Amino acid sequence: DQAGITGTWYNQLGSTFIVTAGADGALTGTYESAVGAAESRYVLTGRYDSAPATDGSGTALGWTVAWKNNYRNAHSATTWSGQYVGGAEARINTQWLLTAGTTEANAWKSTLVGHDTFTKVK
Amino acid sequence: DQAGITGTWYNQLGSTFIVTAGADGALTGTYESAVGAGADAESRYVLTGRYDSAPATDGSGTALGWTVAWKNNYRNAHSATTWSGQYVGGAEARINTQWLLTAGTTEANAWKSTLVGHDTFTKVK
Amino acid sequence: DQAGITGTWYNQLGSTFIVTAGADGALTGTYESAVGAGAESRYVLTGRYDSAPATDGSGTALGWTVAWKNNYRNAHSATTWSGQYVGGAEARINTQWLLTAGTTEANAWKSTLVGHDTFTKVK
Amino acid sequence: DQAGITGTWYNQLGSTFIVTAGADGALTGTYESAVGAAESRYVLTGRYDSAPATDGSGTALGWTVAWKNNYRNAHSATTWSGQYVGGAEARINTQWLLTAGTTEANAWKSTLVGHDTFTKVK
Repeated sequence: DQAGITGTWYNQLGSTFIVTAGADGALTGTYESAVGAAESRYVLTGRYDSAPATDGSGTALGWTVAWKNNYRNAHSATTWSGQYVGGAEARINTQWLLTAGTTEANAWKSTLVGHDTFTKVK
Repeated sequence: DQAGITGTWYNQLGSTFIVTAGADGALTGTYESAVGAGADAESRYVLTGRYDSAPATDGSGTALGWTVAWKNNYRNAHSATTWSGQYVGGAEARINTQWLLTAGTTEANAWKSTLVGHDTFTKVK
Repeated sequence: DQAGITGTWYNQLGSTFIVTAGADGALTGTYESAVGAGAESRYVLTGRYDSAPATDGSGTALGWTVAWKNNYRNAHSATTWSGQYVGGAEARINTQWLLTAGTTEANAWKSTLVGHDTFTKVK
Repeated sequence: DQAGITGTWYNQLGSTFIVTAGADGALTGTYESAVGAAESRYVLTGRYDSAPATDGSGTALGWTVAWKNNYRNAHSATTWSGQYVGGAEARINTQWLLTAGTTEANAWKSTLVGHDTFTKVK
């Protein structure tokens, strides 16, 4: 939910994700990757279920980073798709797709798939 | 490209994606799914995303992604899809994507939370 | 679906998949990729399929693996295709695939490509 | 490695994977899922890189389970794609695709994606 999601998250790679959850279901913030790629911060936008189920289910959400800022351009974008799980050890459990710009001939090897787990602690 | 991406796109399922590409790399718009929204404004959902606003010029595609949370003022599927892919320009422009759709689940069902697919968007139905 | 699956398939890249489906649910054969991986370009495949699918019009679930090592080449990687066989006049195998390359722990985050191949019985 | 892979492996769900790696790069064995499931055991076949890199890289591998045996049929197949990393705390790190049989109308929601981590310790 909104209060649970807003703030700073860290994944298993040491990347930092800072996000504000809007009451309208918006996600806005900045992503700092510990791997690949002000110089190493990138805009992110996304959406989340602002009215989740109240049976203990997680909160569905996703966001995108385009790996271009004012300094740098990796001609790629990542989307994270997952769910926020609240409680003392709150997590965002994600699967991600990273697509690099390619010619048609190389499109078959355009997309990386992975999983990040974000916690509020390092 | 910004000029190439802005507009109305249709996928192989018959879903409609309307997007504005900002000079800053923002994607904003609405998504109407032909499937899974109780139909086989009702079926319209906010989307937001990002794209490479300075793509390569060698005929490489333009990397982008966007998200839809499947909640509007009518319905809630307690789920979110993210599309990751590339825009390819030309007479027959395409956005080729792979998508992940995560449903809210208990920790028990988390292993079966996430669908994976692929959508191809064109400017004609 | 055993009769349907057994034979030679081609995907949108021009790759060739020859497979025998066993009555036990085994898939065995050889894969030739038109892309990457440089008989020099044939690789062993093994997999499984549902040998008693639903009769209700649903496809037949199946998957197979190729390790990209033969007697001539080694790309230090393996692809798995997960999908369903759809029968009839224009029979198809609709797949999604994961390709993992061997990596150091440092580079594991970029170890895995994901894609989709459609196989038809004609080029 | 052949000796490194061969044996019994356990994932974070508590599923059990027993596998023999052949000298020819073959993987053969049985899989028991703790979730969704002799009754609860299923044939698996796969391949692995039998001459991996000598640079500290993991060993690429994959395998399939069709969720039919003598007792049960979930009309689906899972493929695991990943790598074996040897040493004191040996792991098989995978991502997986589970396709269910569907009608053409429901093909869009045919395939689940996940990640399992296998260790030799229960």
